[PDB]
Amino acid sequence: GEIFELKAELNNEKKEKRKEAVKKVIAAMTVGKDVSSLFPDVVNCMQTDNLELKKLVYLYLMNYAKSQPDMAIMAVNSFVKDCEDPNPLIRALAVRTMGCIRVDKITEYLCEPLRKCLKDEDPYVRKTAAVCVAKLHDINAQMVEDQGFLDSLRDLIADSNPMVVANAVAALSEISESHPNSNLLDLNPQNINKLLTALNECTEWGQIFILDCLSNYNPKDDREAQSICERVTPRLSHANSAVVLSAVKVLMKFLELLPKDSDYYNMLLKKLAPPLVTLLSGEPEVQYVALRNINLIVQKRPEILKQEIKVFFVKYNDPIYVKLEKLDIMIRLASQANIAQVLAELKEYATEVDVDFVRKAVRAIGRCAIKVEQSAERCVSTLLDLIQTKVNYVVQEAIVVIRDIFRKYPNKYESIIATLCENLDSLDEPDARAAMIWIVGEYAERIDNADELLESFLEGFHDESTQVQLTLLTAIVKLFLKKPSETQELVQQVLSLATQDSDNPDLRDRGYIYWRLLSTDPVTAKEVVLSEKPLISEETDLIEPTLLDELICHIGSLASVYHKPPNAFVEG
Amino acid sequence: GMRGLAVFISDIRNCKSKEAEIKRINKELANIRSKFKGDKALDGYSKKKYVCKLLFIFLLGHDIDFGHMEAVNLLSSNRYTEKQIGYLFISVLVNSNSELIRLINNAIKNDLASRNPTFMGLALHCIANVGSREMAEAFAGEIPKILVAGDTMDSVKQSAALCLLRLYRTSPDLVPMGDWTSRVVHLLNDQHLGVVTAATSLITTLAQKNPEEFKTSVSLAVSRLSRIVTSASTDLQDYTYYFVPAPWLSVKLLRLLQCYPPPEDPAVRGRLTECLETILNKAQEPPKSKKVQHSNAKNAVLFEAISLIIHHDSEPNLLVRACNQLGQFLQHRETNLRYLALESMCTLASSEFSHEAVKTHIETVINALKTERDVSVRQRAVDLLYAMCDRSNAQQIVAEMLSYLETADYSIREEIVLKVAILAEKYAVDYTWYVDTILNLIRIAGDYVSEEVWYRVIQIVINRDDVQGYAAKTVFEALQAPACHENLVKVGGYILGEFGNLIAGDPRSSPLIQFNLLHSKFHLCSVPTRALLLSTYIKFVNLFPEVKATIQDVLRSDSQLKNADVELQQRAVEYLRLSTVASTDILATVLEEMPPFPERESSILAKLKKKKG
Amino acid sequence: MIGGLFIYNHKGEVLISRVYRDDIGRNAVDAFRVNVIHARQQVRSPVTNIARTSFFHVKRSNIWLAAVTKQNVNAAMVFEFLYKMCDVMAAYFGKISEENIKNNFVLIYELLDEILDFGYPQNSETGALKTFITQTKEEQSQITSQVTGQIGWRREGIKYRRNELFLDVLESVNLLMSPQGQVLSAHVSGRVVMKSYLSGMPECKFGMNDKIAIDDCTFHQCVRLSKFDSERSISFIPPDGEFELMRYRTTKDIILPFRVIPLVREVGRTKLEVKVVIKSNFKPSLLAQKIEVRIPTPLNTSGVQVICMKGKAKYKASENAIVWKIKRMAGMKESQISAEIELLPTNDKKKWARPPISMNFEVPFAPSGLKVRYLKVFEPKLNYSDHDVIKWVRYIGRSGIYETRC
Amino acid sequence: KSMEQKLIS
Amino acid sequence: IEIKPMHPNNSHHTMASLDELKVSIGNITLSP
Amino acid sequence: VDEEGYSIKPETNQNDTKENHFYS
Amino acid sequence: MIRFILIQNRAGKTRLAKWYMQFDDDEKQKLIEEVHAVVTVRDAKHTNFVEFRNFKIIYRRYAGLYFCICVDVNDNNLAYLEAIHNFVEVLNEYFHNVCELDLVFNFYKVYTVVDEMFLAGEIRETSQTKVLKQLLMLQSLE
Amino acid sequence: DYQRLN
Repeated sequence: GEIFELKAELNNEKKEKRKEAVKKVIAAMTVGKDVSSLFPDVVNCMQTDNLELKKLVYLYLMNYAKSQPDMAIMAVNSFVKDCEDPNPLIRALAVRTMGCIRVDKITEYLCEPLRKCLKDEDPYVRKTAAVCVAKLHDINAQMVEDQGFLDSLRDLIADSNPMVVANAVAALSEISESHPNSNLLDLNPQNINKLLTALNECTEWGQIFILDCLSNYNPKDDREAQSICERVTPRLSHANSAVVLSAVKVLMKFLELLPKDSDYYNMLLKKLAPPLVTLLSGEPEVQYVALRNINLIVQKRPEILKQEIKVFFVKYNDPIYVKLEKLDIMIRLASQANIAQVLAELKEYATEVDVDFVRKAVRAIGRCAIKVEQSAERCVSTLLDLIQTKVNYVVQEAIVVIRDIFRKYPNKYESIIATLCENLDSLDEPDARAAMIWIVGEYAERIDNADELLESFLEGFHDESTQVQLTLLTAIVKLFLKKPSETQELVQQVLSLATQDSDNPDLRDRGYIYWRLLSTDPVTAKEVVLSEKPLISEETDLIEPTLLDELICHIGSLASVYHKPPNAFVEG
Repeated sequence: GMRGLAVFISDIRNCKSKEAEIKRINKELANIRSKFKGDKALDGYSKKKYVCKLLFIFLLGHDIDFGHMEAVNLLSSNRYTEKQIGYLFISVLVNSNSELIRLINNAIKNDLASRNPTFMGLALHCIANVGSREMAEAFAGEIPKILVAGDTMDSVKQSAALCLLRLYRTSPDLVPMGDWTSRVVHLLNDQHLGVVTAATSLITTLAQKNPEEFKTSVSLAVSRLSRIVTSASTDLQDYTYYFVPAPWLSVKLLRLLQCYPPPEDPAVRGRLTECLETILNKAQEPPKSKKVQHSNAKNAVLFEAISLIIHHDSEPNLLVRACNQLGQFLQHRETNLRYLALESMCTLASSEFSHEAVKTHIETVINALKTERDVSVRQRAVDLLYAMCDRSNAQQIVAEMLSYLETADYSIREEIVLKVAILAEKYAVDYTWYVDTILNLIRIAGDYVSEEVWYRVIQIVINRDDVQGYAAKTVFEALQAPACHENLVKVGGYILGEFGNLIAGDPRSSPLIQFNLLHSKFHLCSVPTRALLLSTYIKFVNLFPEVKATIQDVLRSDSQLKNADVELQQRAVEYLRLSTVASTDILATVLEEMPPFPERESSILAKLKKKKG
Repeated sequence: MIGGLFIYNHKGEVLISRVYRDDIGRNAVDAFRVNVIHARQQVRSPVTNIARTSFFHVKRSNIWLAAVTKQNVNAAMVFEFLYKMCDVMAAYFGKISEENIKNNFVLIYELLDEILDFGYPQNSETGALKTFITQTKEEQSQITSQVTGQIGWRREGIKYRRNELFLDVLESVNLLMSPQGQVLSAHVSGRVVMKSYLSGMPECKFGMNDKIAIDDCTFHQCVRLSKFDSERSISFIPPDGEFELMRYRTTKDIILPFRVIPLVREVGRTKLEVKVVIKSNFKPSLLAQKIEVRIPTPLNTSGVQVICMKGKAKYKASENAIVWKIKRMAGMKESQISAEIELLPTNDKKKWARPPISMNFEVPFAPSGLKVRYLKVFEPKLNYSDHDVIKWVRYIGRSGIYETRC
Repeated sequence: KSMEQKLIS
Repeated sequence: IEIKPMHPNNSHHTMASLDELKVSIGNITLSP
Repeated sequence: VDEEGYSIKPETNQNDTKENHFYS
Repeated sequence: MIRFILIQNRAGKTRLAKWYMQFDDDEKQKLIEEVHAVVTVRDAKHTNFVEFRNFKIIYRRYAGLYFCICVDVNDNNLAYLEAIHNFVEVLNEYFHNVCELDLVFNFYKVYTVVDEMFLAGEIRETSQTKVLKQLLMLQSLE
Repeated sequence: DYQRLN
């Protein structure tokens, strides 16, 4: 193509014309072009005393040399001859880079100087060696002498210089992700009293390493666990998130001191609110991460942001993802006192134009209603106006609320299905076909129509939500037990389909179990299917007790973002 | 030779800024606006040049909000190059309203209907270049009449042939079939081949459904190849492009013969099969051009020719000798010619009289799955392994795709999963294999294990009495993996639900032991997955009344009884009544073996077929 | 930790890409451009998992900057890193856009390798990167010990002819207020942006009205944050050049410089008649400036008509909102705008869904009521002091989000 | 942009 | 697409014949 | 930026010291 | 049938966007931006095709111009590769050893070389003869 | 604009 033009350029006898060749090779590498070929011609430039070039030969080397192990030997004598250079910034670059080359022969020529460099006079080198060990451990994870580089590493923690001990701790936690039997180690009264003390003099980033480190540690007595938090508290500021949250992550773990027990616990609950809020002032990305972390912290300890709730009123030009979190959080904060202004904001919210906002915002009333009895009558009011507006996707989402409201305030709001069925227009959202079918279900005795309604949905069975399917199975045998005279031809069909068609093993088992009950004993059939179900709980669509406590122990992390334990982000 | 253009456009190629074009173009949008409205009127060059600056700015991405009707003037014109810039400005911009839509299409009506080989080349082309509904409706009944071979000049029946396909594609309803049929097949016997290339297309896409009708001139496709190849060296100078005799036209014909089966006339299969062995003998003479443009078009045909050969499926001479032909493009140096020899070898693999040979090209493909490396080149090699697989191939062919799966590109996986699923079950001497592979399919993907695949690993296991006890053990043992995938639990949860008793014996899988371990996943799952487990729970409350102790105390739990999710409660309640209120005979009769699945369509093959297009 | 690091243009074309882990290949750089920059559905977040690969990003001018990682990494730590990086860049080649990216493409890579090792943020500090990244033995041994020390803000010694410093008490006033005139939320978020032109390793201490009483305040790295958590001393050896010493939030007793007062009355089915009124709220000697008043319009907006009694408005369909600009306005004044809007009934009959009235504006006081009570300096080796140190303090208040429901 | 010419040879 | 609403709850006694059920169950046998 | 050991400062406010004060 | 034929100089300016389809402006930029991405990475040892959503692309690069045809799945490969080359080789005569700089100065002149050799979605005229004739005769007299 | 201080 135009790839020889280069090989050419890279040999030209004026060194500056060679340089500006590489510069074009880098550019081509960046945008995909497989300049895999030029390897040796780049490597002929690497034995050079001009750094700003050497540097760009490395940016190249790094990439291709894993897919060129053969030739990549060309480079090794230059590297090792840099790891000995009197300039430490050159040494660190050599070792930094050679660690990034992943081919086992080079791994071996590397151990020689990475020993030297872990012990180097200069700290900027040791900074690098320390890191270069995690890199090494990511291949030849064994390397036995490199079971004896874990030795070298550990000991860097004591090291004077804070940037070494930052990269020491940092490297050494990631190495500690192989934990078969005797691992983590560390974690002693000598260690921690260094770390926490270095938690001042280490950089910004070092701080997030140490905190994300300690969060692993368990203490024993309270005298200890307190005297730790007194040295973590001060993290109140800067990496206007990272460090803060990582200190929240620790502080939140170190809260076994029983509710009232001490003057401390009712103060650390006081300290935690202000700097949590402050993350909402930061840029919209960290705003998000910290909105997602509040939403966990609200469940473990609703004592902290107990009052603060005004802080979550969504603003029109908040970024949608900040709103969506602000909404779901206010609902957790909704109380006997402030459903007043909450309900008020909710109706500001549901006139927005983002559909998945408006929705989450109406769903948010039902969640509110169900949580705060006193509201229900007034909360159910709000849903009329909204329904009366005749905007289809609002209705469709409200029916979904209206159902779950019934289940907590057991029909004293029948009136509303008449109203909202003459605003519907179309019912296309399966989430909400479910809730129609199930209402018609429960109350088939009070709908002269019901046998029409549930017939209508048999027309298109396969190609409905395996929810509108499971939910209709039950809604038609419910009808059947309630009007068996005039129905049988429906359970003829429904049960037929659920038994003799469905590829869904589990809806086939449900389509038998009903067919069996009816067929074997109808007195049991009725006393099972129509058995009196308790009322649903006021909750605010919650997280599972320990699944929470796991996340709480992941508060800076990506886990706290997605709200799913690690094991939905893969092993390397 | 407009200087208004070549000045303005010479400013933009002299530019060295992206916000400097925002100066020079938005000066030329403020320039042309002053022209039409206000001051005198200039026509000829002035309505031609101060519009060609608005078709050239809309291919640099800027707003044509001020200027269109200026150019709806050029349509009802005199000259040839004063309309051309009007029918490349209602071809790149159908206006913003339905305003001009009645003023556009009576400055077309007067131009189609004006007997003219120049001013029909602009006016039928625009209906085939836009393909609008207004542009379609009113000129529906029109187009059939023009095309009839007779009076309208040659290179206009082209512009109607490929406006009645556009319109038949946009508006098929406004094109039902009259008797212009018999004269359109008549076009195949033409002198102007630009018309035949335009009509061989139109005879296809319409009579894709039925060439039995159009058949006649089927045969006479041959005549325009065999007599320009077999005898002389470098034949008639018309289309002798890179020594290949008029290519991009024998593809359109061999591709009209691929609609409905081989020809019934015993002489027309004796003329066709003779001609097929002209193309299998254009590719038994070496490269008489070193540059790639030749073998391309020699094979552009030879492929479409092979594409028919298979579609016929009737000539096991031309089958097992055409696959030995595609089995010399696998090792070839080009990646295109190997790639296509995996795109097309694909098709053969399932025809009785060809397969046995195809099957014996395997290692070449495996060790080309394990080579070229560029997703697509290996991807297509799976599709072939996948086609060639029979009982012989499988175990290797499965473990091979299993290997590909890990490394292979997220963006499909399922693709491969669906295949391995289908193959495993479709060729399993022993079914203890079938289970182990579908479990792998959950270890390796799992996130790509599909819906219907894990349905089918149950359907089949509640059809086979030999595996049940094995499935039970193996599934059980998978689930004490502390980080098992959801779709294991959806399976292993139904599996012990039916066959947990065939493992109850083992002291490390007693019903307490089993239940307790399923509930170790209950809190970590999706509602639906929990809804299943509840059935597996109440089933257990029958299999083993040892544990009806604990399983009730789970069903009563606030957590389950008071759930916000309909089913998750519907069930927990129902299941508890059965647990409490339902005989012992009634509960045992109701939680019976669950009948075998009836043999049926296999809705896996139905989803692979739905992944395409 | 951080796996990859990718910049692109508005077009989804790659500008710089540096991968730090085998975890991550082309596969990813591709699978962002596809799934994020050319994505069909736009409703989304800044973090994005794709096939158990996570994809953090930020945009600036027309640019995308993505981090990638195959881990459960400290999410914050990334975005904050992304930010510090973007600071480094702009503060090396001015303005973060495709021209200045491609033009310093080496300087970037050169920096990307220094600032990030194996995905671990190293030394993001521009005030150190500039001692050995360019736009003797004891001479390197310093340039290193400085980089890795506890200070990394200050090149040692290098000093000014007169010891000087400036303080911008920039503030931004956030408000939500119902169409009645009732303050629902309202807070001030402000920041004290020093400009230390001091000489040597100048120790410093900073006071204000710490008792106006501040709801919470976060610092830069340079403030001795335990000295602050014992006493309330903001002690810090500062960076040289400009740098953001603290941010603070203030909720109570707030000089809300403008009351929007909207008054809409549709006249039947087709005529809509809108009257917004400003009321400035500070010392009348002072004048607020750069005043914008976004007055949003219906979506069935045929009509574009306005008469304003001050400033100069200009309707913008696409924006679907009036934008009305007042050159300057002194404290404790009034001002109107008026409009007449034509309604061609678009869909069925939704009663139009009215956004609020948002306002940008500058005013030259601290709406928080924050005032800088002192700023101590001290260099024990090179003996200078206050009484030969210049000082300076400004006070600027932008809007933030100044929303007023209508 | 720069000078470009020739799609042959 | 048709649509309907709901009566109120009964209070006491007009009961449902089990025979109606058993009759209507007896009749039903299932499809392909 | 440097020039000869000292550092420079961008501005056109110009130098303003004690400004009509004392050291009393 | 063909979804569209593109050309794009290496640098990614659109120098021929033909739409035989009801695409949207957001779905036109995306595939123009996209096509480029898949194509301006691939050397001479990959297949000159490649799937592209539910269709595929045929393409060749002539020094510094990226000609592509997004065709149907079943539409012939080596037959649409030439359809570019034999479309190229008609541009080669009409503009006299064509470049890029012509395809712009003469930007309203290859639409006529297009519409001639392809229309509606399929090929129309494939003689380097009847082509070059209907061009220069349409020109010489107006 | 900037006002001297202590």
